[PDB]
Amino acid sequence: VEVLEVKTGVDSITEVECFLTPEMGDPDEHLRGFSKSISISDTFESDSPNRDMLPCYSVARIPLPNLNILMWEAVTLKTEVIGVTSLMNVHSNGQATHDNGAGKPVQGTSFHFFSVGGEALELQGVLFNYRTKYPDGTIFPKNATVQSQVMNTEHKAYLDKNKAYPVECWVPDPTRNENTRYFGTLTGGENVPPVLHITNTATTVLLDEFGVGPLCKGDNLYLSAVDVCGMFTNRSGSQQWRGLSRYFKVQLRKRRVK
Amino acid sequence: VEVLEVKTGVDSITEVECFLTPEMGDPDEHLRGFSKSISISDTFESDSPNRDMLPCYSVARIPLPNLILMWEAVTLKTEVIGVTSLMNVHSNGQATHDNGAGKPVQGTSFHFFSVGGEALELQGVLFNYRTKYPDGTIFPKNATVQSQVMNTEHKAYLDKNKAYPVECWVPDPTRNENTRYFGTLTGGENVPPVLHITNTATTVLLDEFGVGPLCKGDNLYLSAVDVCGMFTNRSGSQQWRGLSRYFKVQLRKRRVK
Amino acid sequence: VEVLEVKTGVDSITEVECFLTPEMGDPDEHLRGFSKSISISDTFESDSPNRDMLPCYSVARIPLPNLNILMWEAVTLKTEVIGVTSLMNVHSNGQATHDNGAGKPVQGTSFHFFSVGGEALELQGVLFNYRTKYPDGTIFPKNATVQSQVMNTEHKAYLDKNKAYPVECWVPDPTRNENTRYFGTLTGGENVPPVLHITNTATTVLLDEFGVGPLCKGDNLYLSAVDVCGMFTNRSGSQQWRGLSRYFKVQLRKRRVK
Amino acid sequence: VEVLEVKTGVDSITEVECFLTPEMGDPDEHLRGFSKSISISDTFESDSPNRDMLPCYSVARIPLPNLILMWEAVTLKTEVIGVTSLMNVHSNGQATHDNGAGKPVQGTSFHFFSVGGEALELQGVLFNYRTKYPDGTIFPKNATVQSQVMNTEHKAYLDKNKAYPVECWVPDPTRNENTRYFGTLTGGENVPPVLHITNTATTVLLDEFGVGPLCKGDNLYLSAVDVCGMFTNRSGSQQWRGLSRYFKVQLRKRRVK
Amino acid sequence: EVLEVKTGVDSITEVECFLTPEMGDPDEHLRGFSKSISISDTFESDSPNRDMLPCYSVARIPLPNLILMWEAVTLKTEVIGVTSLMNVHSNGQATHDNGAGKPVQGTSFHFFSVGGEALELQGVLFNYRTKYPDGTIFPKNATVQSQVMNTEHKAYLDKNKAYPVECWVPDPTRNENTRYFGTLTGGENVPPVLHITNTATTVLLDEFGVGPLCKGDNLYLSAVDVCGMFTNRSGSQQWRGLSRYFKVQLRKRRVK
Ligand SMILES: CC(=O)N[C@H]1[C@H](O[C@@H]2[C@H](O[C@]3(C(=O)O)C[C@H](O)[C@@H](NC(C)=O)[C@H]([C@H](O)[C@H](O)CO)O3)[C@@H](O)[C@H](O[C@H]3[C@H](O)[C@@H](O)[C@H](O)O[C@@H]3CO)O[C@@H]2CO)O[C@H](CO)[C@H](O)[C@@H]1O[C@@H]1O[C@H](CO)[C@H](O)[C@H](O)[C@H]1O
Ligand SMILES: CC(=O)N[C@H]1[C@H](O[C@@H]2[C@H](O[C@]3(C(=O)O)C[C@H](O)[C@@H](NC(C)=O)[C@H]([C@H](O)[C@H](O)CO)O3)[C@@H](O)[C@H](O[C@H]3[C@H](O)[C@@H](O)[C@H](O)O[C@@H]3CO)O[C@@H]2CO)O[C@H](CO)[C@H](O)[C@@H]1O[C@@H]1O[C@H](CO)[C@H](O)[C@H](O)[C@H]1O
Ligand SMILES: CC(=O)N[C@H]1[C@H](O[C@@H]2[C@H](O[C@]3(C(=O)O)C[C@H](O)[C@@H](NC(C)=O)[C@H]([C@H](O)[C@H](O)CO)O3)[C@@H](O)[C@H](O)O[C@@H]2CO)O[C@H](CO)[C@H](O)[C@@H]1O[C@@H]1O[C@H](CO)[C@H](O)[C@H](O)[C@H]1O
Ligand SMILES: [K+]
Ligand SMILES: [K+]
Ligand SMILES: [K+]
Ligand SMILES: [K+]
Ligand SMILES: [K+]
Repeated sequence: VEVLEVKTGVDSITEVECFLTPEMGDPDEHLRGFSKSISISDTFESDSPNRDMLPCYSVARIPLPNLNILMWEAVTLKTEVIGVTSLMNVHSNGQATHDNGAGKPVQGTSFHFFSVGGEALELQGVLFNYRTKYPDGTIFPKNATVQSQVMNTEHKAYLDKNKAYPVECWVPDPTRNENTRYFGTLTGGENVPPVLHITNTATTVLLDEFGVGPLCKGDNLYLSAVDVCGMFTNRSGSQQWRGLSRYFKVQLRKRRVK
Repeated sequence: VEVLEVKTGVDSITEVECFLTPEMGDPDEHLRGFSKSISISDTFESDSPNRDMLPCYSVARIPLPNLILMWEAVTLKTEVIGVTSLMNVHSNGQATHDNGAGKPVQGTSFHFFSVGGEALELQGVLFNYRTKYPDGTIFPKNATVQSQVMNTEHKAYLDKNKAYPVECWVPDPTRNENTRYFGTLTGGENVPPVLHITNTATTVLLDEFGVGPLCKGDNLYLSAVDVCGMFTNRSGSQQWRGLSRYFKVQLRKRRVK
Repeated sequence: VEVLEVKTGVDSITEVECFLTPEMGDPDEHLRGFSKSISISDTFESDSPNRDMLPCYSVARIPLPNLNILMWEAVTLKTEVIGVTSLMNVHSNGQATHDNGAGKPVQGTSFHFFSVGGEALELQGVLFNYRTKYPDGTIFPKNATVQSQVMNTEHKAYLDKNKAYPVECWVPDPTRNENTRYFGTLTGGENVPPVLHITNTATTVLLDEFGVGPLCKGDNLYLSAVDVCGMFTNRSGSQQWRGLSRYFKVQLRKRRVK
Repeated sequence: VEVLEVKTGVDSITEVECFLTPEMGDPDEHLRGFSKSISISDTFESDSPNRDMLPCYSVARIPLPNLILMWEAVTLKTEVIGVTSLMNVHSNGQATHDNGAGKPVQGTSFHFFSVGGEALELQGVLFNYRTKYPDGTIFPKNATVQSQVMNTEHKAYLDKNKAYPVECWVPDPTRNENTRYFGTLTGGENVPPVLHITNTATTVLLDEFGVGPLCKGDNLYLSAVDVCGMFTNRSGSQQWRGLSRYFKVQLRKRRVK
Repeated sequence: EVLEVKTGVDSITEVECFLTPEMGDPDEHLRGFSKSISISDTFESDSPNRDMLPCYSVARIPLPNLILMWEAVTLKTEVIGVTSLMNVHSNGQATHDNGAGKPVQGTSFHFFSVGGEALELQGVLFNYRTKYPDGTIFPKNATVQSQVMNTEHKAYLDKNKAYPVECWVPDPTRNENTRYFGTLTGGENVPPVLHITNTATTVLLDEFGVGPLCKGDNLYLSAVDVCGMFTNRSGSQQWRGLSRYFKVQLRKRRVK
């Protein structure tokens, strides 16, 4: 692709607006947005998480107005986590901080991640423990070895399916993803406080150092997200991941290529 | 609205200055600014908070000089009023340890403010969809399990005080094009309040095209939540504590077609 | 006051340099810089703090070279807390963190505040608890009602006296103070660590958005400050506010007005 | 070297892309990326760590297209690879409390990376000069009590993998003119890892005169440490956990005399 | 009167060095550490031993002999040996059963200054009845006002292992010919956060474009880097400090 000039005129821009729901595990029909309570294996080698205990990456492929050579170029993004105030419910069967106290709020390990691309997000597999048995119905690094704990280049995949790719197994592949922009923060530790900002006044520019944004192959925009906000502690002490949805607004323009 | 030129001249600007009081629940005649002590339900399905235990969004609709021209909100100065009150650690609080001072207000906070030319638009999200919200509050109706992540049926306008519980509602990011909003949720039982005050900081309300909120019907809409944390009494029971918020907004007349 | 031009020439500038001592309560002749140990009332209605338990705002009214219409205009400020390293004394009958350990350092709730104006700082009263009986010798919000716990516009005052205005009752009135610049941070929580920066290389500009600094009425510059650094914990577990002095260096120039 | 002009033309730029794996100790065939469990000596003077308990600096020498012209390193993109693996809180860790999830990796971290046109230069500093460092490591020799603060005899090059323990060595600030290095030590047993990833951030490697590292013998030297914290097992024993680091470096041809 | 800067190959020079910490050095094996910290039985009987008190470090660096004066223009600085704080195996106190040792942490003071004369100090005492030990230089004739501000307590940082950190700060009412920077982070569990890089420069010029001017052709460097406290197995605690690197660039300036 030689990238040429931007088209102008009223017809030359379009806008995508949507939300991606979190996929935390959904252990029963009342617990959308939550994982199954977390249990711990008896040995390192016997690590064997249930499917409904593993948060996954979310993805949406959004069709754009048909063009044909012109391509849609993603230029700007507004994004935010939806429902941050729900985490103020400290009265719904949680564990009291101390005698007569309110319930403990959602807190601890979080991963907040989003990406915008002109093709599927490309993933690299990395395992905390290569002998972890990942459950049926997930897509996980295959033929794991001890090198998979640091870097095994065999573990390549595309984020091309929902409720499938566990967060703990996969990261954006920094050796690829030239046609995607991705942003993520892992904040680890059992007592980490959620710090969630909302505003409709902040815009991220998606242009690279040459002034070119993601170019949407086949007229599809790919949006991906994870928002594991922390863990909810129930009265018994058992803990569940809690996630929230993410809003995306992307502005695109037509770009000629050869 | 096609937005055209700004009017100039001595008559062409105006200023709104006010404060919004917090609405934390007010459980009795001595406890303005506090919620009821928080109690925990023994199951998810039996979650059933009392009205006076739920902080709500504050809102004021401010009439502007009668005026096609519209008032355009350009700048905002804002701050939380009474930050130093949180230094009262001698008033029936739980000692930090034997012979120690009382615990200050701390833990989960939500600080939020918006300025718009129409009512703030809200989207409902529920921690627990089976929570029974109390009479006298306006809350997401026909909740389902999807309401725990995103149910698009839950749309509302922040059009009334002491009504919209903070925990149920957020600004709808899919709308609000004629409002500017800003908020931070800081969660965790031991989070320290960090409250800055100064009269030297201004927030510009103009969008990327140089246009601020345009006030429909000559009304400016101001909204706020300032849940500062929880106060722990000697018994250990805990109450939300909130504070008032100052707003100063400058506006100018804008022609539209 | 229409503000007109700045005077130039060697005679046209002046400098104020000084320090404000903290007023933490001073419970006896050995405890300048400390409050009385803090006690807790059994009920809200019986809250009744002793004077020497209440830190107060510090203020100085500094006379300037006499002018008369010209007025001194405050243009820049350098400021810092004096004696930050004294908080490293962890050997002076404090409470040991653990068996054989050093003493707990000053920590917990802090308020750091300073203002420069051409008249007395204007205050608004806000009470944690409206039924608090404030002690003789202090100046506190009068005719308190339950609305005083959020905003009662009857509680207006000027910071016009030392050892008088308790920190916990009063804040700068944001509805006034047009001829003052003020800056403050409240950091609450029993374990918050003091973070105190010192340098002689930082300058704050005091000019407003029109290029005009505070104009000194009657040729007086008003400086105000609070630096409650935290609490010192004694071996017994009793706690006392600890404060430190604040340095001010202000540069001024002569300004004509009509 | 007098540095002269940059060569232009299609042939005049090149790109290096790779990853450096961490060297945390690798106590057995299943534990790449981990150290041996940490033990505490009975006395200060008997401090005597095993080799597989000591994380080491990673280094790669990368050959460049054979070229007086030299390759000049101009920009760097870098990130830690596999940050989300630290969400595994179910793999025989120590529960935070009764029925709770396992404690995540946390505590003391060192995140460090450098790009140079020759080996990173090191200075030795010891916590405890009487520490007996183990065979198979390269450590400061002829240690004295001054080695606890600054002993200028302890100079070395990062010229070998699994050799130079992190706790003994730092970049020598008195040298390294032809290298750019960046590091952060965050100490304390409960420190939370804060790991950012993005493909949109670039670090410029040019010094104040507009000159990047010049690659002697057509080799680029990359170095890294990413000790993320400690994993706590169910027994309470603790092991350092590290992750790999991505590097992408852009270079251009520079004439020198 | 400050006049023009000299140019030419001969007109610039560079100082590079390190200042070692002075934490107390309680014996011949414990350079970089203080004595274990003890707590007095009463407030009035506070009485620290010398080897328990960290002190300011200072170096006076001679410059090429030169009216012209050397003007300090830029500074690169960093703490040397940050990684040594990863030693969690050296008879420390275990965080929990079978755990590693607790790392250095808690109260820290990180401070550095560059000047054309000795750093000027002001004395402030936590407790005016503290008896400071022989061999230190401390505020004399202390009164209760010394707990907040007693202007009698002026000194120059003109000697090593002498001026205790807890007694003295840079005097903000003087030091016009010095640039100083410091951060106190207090609290028993504060985590050390130490950044290293060779890519960061601090400009030393004031608002008029003039850096410190070196009187008698001497450059004065000062530092404190109390990183926290090391906890031994017994629970006893000792300050731990590290050295600090300085690289200062200077140019010749004419004055009248
Ligand atoms: C609890 C214990 O015995 N620890 C010693 C350890 O023993 C090994 C296994 O324990 C763990 C552990 O808790 O340390 C189990 C963890 O799941 C492993 N974690 C990971 C991520 O792999 C760790 C890890 O492999 C090592 O710590 C790496 O150094 O080991 C223990 O369960 C196992 O017990 C066997 C038993 O030996 C066998 O005869 C019996 O039939 O079955 C049991 C269960 O399979 O034995 C393992 C050793 O083969 O071994 C290390 C030495 O490698 C230590 O001796 C460790 O004790 C700690 O040692 C530290 C210094 O290394 C320090 O002194 C701590 O204070 C000690 O607790
Ligand atoms: C446990 C004890 O006795 N502590 C007192 C100490 O004794 C010295 C040795 O103790 C340690 C310690 O304090 O834990 C051991 C550490 O590994 C050392 N750490 C380092 C980095 O060197 C520290 C350190 O050197 C000092 O704290 C420096 O101030 O010391 C102790 O093991 C040793 O025991 C000897 C014993 O004396 C001898 O009769 C017997 O034959 O053999 C034993 C094993 O060798 O003795 C050491 C003293 O020579 O000494 C210090 C001061 O010198 C204190 O007395 C310390 O008690 C603390 O004192 C503090 C004030 O100084 C404060 O009051 C605390 O409350 C006390 O616990
Ligand atoms: C232990 C005791 O009786 N405390 C009284 C106090 O008595 C003081 C002396 O106690 C101390 C202390 O509180 O621990 C000793 C300490 O080193 C001093 N520290 C400093 C830096 O000066 C403090 C300090 O002077 C005061 O707290 C200032 O208010 O005092 C004691 O050792 C001596 O025998 O007697 C002294 C009295 O002359 O007096 C206080 C009133 O001034 C209190 O009555 C205190 O009692 C405690 O008060 C706490 C809060 O007020 C708390 O509620 C405890 O329950 C209560 O025992
Ligand atoms: K690539
Ligand atoms: K929209
Ligand atoms: K006003
Ligand atoms: K050098
Ligand atoms: K001065």
